[PDB]
Amino acid sequence: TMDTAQLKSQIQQYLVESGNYELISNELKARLLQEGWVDKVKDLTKSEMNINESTNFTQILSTVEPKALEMVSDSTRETVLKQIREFLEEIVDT
Amino acid sequence: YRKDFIDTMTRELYDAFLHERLYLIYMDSRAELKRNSTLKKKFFEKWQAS
Amino acid sequence: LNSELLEEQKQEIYEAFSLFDMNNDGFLDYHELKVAMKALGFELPKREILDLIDEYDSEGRHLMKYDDFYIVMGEKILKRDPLDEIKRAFQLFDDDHTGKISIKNLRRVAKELGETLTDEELRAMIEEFDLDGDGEINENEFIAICTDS
Amino acid sequence: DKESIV
Amino acid sequence: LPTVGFDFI
Ligand SMILES: [Ca+2]
Ligand SMILES: [Ca+2]
Repeated sequence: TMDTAQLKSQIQQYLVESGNYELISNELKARLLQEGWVDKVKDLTKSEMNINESTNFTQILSTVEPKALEMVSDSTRETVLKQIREFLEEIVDT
Repeated sequence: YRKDFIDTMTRELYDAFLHERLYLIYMDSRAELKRNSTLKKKFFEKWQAS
Repeated sequence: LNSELLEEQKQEIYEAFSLFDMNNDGFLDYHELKVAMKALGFELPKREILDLIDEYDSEGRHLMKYDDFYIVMGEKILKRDPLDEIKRAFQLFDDDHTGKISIKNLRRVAKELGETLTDEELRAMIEEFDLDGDGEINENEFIAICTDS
Repeated sequence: DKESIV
Repeated sequence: LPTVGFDFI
């Protein structure tokens, strides 16, 4: 009945309407600020925009995200993943 | 499998939250460079002409 | 307003907007507008930005068109404190934060701007305004260069 | 497939 | 409410 695109569109509408979008987004940016993640990523992004800013973008972000994904503390990653899964468990049927 | 669907969605959702964080920081830092390039260029050229 | 702004400042506005007009449709939403203004050195409260969008938002789209952005930023750029810009520029030259602009600093800036200049020409730039004879430019000397008019 | 949300 | 940076879909 419901295809993957419909399901994911529905999951996101509910994520935002339930308010969980902001709760998770806020929790995350707070955890990431606590561990100085933003500043490292700022330097990384700023360092990677260099040596040569080639101003049509964004091929570079694909390279920055991987280390940035790894650069997230296990505490933050696990905590946020737990919140997300908790939201989904409440919303998915059967 | 409901759990397989939930785990995958959890992973994709986490990637999205994080990609957004990066997106905003990328936008933020980018504004800083242009502003910085504008100032340095202005006052360098002013200097080179003094 | 057209006469008041330098050719440099008009381009500064155009580039700030273009850089964040992701759709290339001549409009900026809130987020895009926030960083576009930051790109011109203006950090405004969220509430203040919403007011700017709303003041010119004919459609109710919550977007700003370029022509309004141009007028709005143009007024703000004319109100810039000349001395603050200069001091901010100084910090950008003095990235090592030694409190003075070394030849290394000036050479690094010169490379970023893609300037074709000999070391001697750079050394000369410092010598001409180095008042202490310490071979480097402190803040007050840097201001002296930029205030000459 | 056949998954249902809310 | 979610920014374009949110690439979930
Ligand atoms: Ca646009
Ligand atoms: Ca000196």
